[PDB]
Amino acid sequence: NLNIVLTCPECKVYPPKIVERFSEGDVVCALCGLVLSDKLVDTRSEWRTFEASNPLLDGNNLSTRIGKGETTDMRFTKELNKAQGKNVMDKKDNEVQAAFAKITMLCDAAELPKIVKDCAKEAYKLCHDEKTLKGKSMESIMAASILIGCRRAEVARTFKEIQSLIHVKTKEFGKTLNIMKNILRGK
Amino acid sequence: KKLMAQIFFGPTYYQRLRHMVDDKIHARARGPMQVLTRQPVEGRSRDGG
Amino acid sequence: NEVFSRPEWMILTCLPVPPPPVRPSISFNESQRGEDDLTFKLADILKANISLETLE
Ligand SMILES: [Zn+2]
Repeated sequence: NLNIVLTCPECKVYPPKIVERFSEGDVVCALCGLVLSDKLVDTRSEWRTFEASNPLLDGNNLSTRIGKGETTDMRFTKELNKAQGKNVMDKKDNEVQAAFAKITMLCDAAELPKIVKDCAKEAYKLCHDEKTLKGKSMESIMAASILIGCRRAEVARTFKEIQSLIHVKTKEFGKTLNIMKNILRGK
Repeated sequence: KKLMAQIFFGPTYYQRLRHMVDDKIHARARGPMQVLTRQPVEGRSRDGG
Repeated sequence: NEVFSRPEWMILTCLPVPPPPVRPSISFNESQRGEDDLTFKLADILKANISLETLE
């Protein structure tokens, strides 16, 4: 069983903040005024662009994509770009990826905001799974991720106008407006 | 008392360059170490070695 | 040496996995992962290894 603690030991209080210090470190209690380890872990010093990754759906890896001017890829580029293009057929690779790439195309075109524009696309990936009367049409639940995506600020909507844009503003929009109300009340 | 050698005296334009001592007096005595190496950190803004 | 080095071992059959201290984590924000590079390639090794066992 994982128990992790910094209790002073000498005068257990159970328990109090011990300081993070500024230079010395080690979190000496303002009570027994002793030590605990040496710290030595700077969290401020995260991996910058100069390795860090902020994944929202599963876990990102990447493959190939060679372009370093050392030795020309030519023959080998097509050797590996074909070989990685064969692998994205093994276990239902398409679906989430297709959804998120088509998602960034429909929003960028209407210039939807990234901070909350991307937020609704996470909601779609939660809505594409779970099986609650979706009567899924792809376009339908996309108008939910077009509404919550515009919820950042009224960037493009005026959500009704973006509804009046393109296709399917009626009964199929109704199925979707309901799905969002059910997802919001879902703890 | 007078000075036995007369001196070269007069105005001359001087610039005040940046990099002032107070902006450079780093001194550490054991502190925050890196995660990967457990070796002291770099830069004086992080209180490094 | 026959004991410490056989030629049959220049070829990798079984690959050792380096622990978390070689390849640390923690990020910049504090609500997401923030992983290491080695881990990425180890995941790439695994996918490439799994899809192979799949076909055979
Ligand atoms: Zn104490």
